[PDB]
Amino acid sequence: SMKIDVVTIFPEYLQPVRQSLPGKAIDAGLVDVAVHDLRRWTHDVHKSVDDSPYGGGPGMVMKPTVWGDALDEICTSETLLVVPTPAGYPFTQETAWQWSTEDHLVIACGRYEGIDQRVADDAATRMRVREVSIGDYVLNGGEAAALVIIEAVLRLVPGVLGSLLEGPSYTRPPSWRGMDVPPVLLSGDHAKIAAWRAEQSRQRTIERRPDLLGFDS
Amino acid sequence: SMKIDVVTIFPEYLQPVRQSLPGKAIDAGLVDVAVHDLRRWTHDVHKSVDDSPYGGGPGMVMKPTVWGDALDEICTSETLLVVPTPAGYPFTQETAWQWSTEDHLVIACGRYEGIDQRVADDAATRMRVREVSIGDYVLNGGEAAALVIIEAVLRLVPGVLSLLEGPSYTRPPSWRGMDVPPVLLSGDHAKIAAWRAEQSRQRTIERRPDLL
Ligand SMILES: Nc1cc(-c2cccs2)n[nH]1
Ligand SMILES: Nc1cc(-c2cccs2)n[nH]1
Repeated sequence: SMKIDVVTIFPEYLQPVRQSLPGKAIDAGLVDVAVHDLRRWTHDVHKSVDDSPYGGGPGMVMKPTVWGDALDEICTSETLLVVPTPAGYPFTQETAWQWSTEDHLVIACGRYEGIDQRVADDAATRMRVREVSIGDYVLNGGEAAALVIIEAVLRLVPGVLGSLLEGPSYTRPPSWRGMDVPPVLLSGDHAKIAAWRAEQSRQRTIERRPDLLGFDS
Repeated sequence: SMKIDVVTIFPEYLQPVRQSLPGKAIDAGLVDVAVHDLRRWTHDVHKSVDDSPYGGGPGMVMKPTVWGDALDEICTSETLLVVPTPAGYPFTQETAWQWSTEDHLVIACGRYEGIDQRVADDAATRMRVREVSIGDYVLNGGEAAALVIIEAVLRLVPGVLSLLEGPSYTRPPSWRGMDVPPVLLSGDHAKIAAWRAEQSRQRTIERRPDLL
């Protein structure tokens, strides 16, 4: 059993976690996902979670005080605190395997132009903290990244069932709009099919992801 | 104006991003995001969307006859067909910028084992098709990837939504024994810029040496 807490100023945005694979994991009791409104830990009437940056620059920064109070309540020393950010360490399949073994993930979703760095620095004095990027593009907030991380991790947890690129796949009918399934796939020859598939995999990889094979671009 | 159509067997997945669109943008007709249940285009009483893979193996492959009908109805010659797949070309910020000026994106969400490759191959004879990955990890389905692509693209459309950035700070100046770096309070803005550049350099070396 795993616990995932998500902290966000847009809790309704995390509703998709109830769909598809994460939803099935929740229904099967293999994970408990709880979503928390960060504004619950404010004390002013405006419920302000952001302020202008020290040193200048555009936009706003999330205040450390509100985050600190929230994480104080939700986290323990055993918690793995996950903070999505474009400036993070890369989240990869290896990360997903690693986090699939964790008892408690807390995902802190940032908005505006980022979270005051002292939040992560303070948390690291009590627990493990991982600032991570899910890809080289910029989101509007950490919530979509949270959904990506949760799905990539949960599909690996024991009980939710259990390199190179996969090549093309096909199913019935064997001919469609004048396009035929590769004959080898219809031949029933396991060795020849395995060989064709291995080849298609390496060919797609050099075209789409040459970096995976140690080439430029 | 941009139109985005998403096709999925989990249409409820995309409802929060639809609701997040500012009313002013919709009213001005700058953006429209529509979601379609793939099962609308199934042929049988069981509403089948997938079938066993040719050549054997685990899992299921999504049916070309169903996807073919759905894309026939939804796409036009002007469409950029986006197909999230773990085996895709990398989706990056450059991609997001390119797609932000498109008139019509259609995103086909499928299971990770794939859509029959003839769907993309056939579509590519009539429109532009882009098979893309959003990172080096595997999801079970394309819906989360669709959410990421929609967000990254629409925040670059006006009025809708190198080195790493270094740390940011705001009030209070001291918190839990940690002070904001005094240089940021110095009023020496050339020095602040130099300090930030060094912070960015160090952070990039530590977290993303690949970028250097
Ligand atoms: N990889 C990545 C993370 C993010 C964000 C996290 C929080 C706000 S934006 N964008 N792209
Ligand atoms: N980067 C990436 C894409 C995916 C998908 C899985 C299923 C459809 S798209 N996983 N990882």
